[PDB]
Amino acid sequence: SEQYPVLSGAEPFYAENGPVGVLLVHGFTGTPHSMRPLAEAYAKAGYTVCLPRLKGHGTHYEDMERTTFHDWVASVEEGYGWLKQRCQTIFVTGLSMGGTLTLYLAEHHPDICGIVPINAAVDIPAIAAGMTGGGELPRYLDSIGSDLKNPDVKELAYEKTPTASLLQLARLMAQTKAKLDRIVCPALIFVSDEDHVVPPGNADIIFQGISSTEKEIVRLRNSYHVATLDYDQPMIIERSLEFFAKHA
Ligand SMILES: *[P@](=O)(CCCN=[N+]=[N-])OCCCCCCCCCCCCCC
Repeated sequence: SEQYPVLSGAEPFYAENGPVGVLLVHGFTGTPHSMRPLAEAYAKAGYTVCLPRLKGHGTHYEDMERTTFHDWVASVEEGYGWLKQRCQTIFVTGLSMGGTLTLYLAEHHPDICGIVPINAAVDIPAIAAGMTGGGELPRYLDSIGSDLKNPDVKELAYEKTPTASLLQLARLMAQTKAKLDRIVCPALIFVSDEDHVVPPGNADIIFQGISSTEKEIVRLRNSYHVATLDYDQPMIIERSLEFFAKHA
């Protein structure tokens, strides 16, 4: 029900190739742009890929305000279902809330062959901190600045963040965190040492909470939050390809 046009570079991306699929999920207020280089690299290597645009994302923040986390889940379920028609083995990877949605999916779908969450969020104390300051909360908050080490990169993201959406995110994370123990599939967890948006300790929470026997944390020493576009991008791609091949 978006009323604004999809921004250039924020379109969903599909590639139909082999019988192994990768679903790529972008983050909160973010767009497919943050995940596109990964998507193209995986498609080139012969994977069928689906990079959806989350409902209310990549248009305008007014559109986002109307959406709930169930809408964002539905956008990822559509992508999953699209892969399931073309693929017998499926991996899911995501940045930030895209990582949260990756964990969410694996909690609901045991058939998922492996997950690659990247700076995934299950606990962001800054949200409660902003809600408890005593002041009237604006309907729309000025968004946190783009967090990248590479100075020449610009994340495509909303300049304002609806308060309603932030509350929706907090609810999504709370449920996702609570059910981490349902995940048993292999997990490759990337975390930026210097993430100024999602506390790096989230990676430890996820690592300890999931029940997976095959799990690993890989630390990114040359990236901030938006690692998929940052200096460690080629290593993320290389390590993920290794992970997919090992489990495909
Ligand atoms: P990821 O999904 C990447 C999106 C880029 N960051 N943003 N936004 O991050 C998920 C969590 C969103 C950032 C959490 C910080 C929000 C803190 C604001 C709380 C309200 C304070 C205003 C008074």
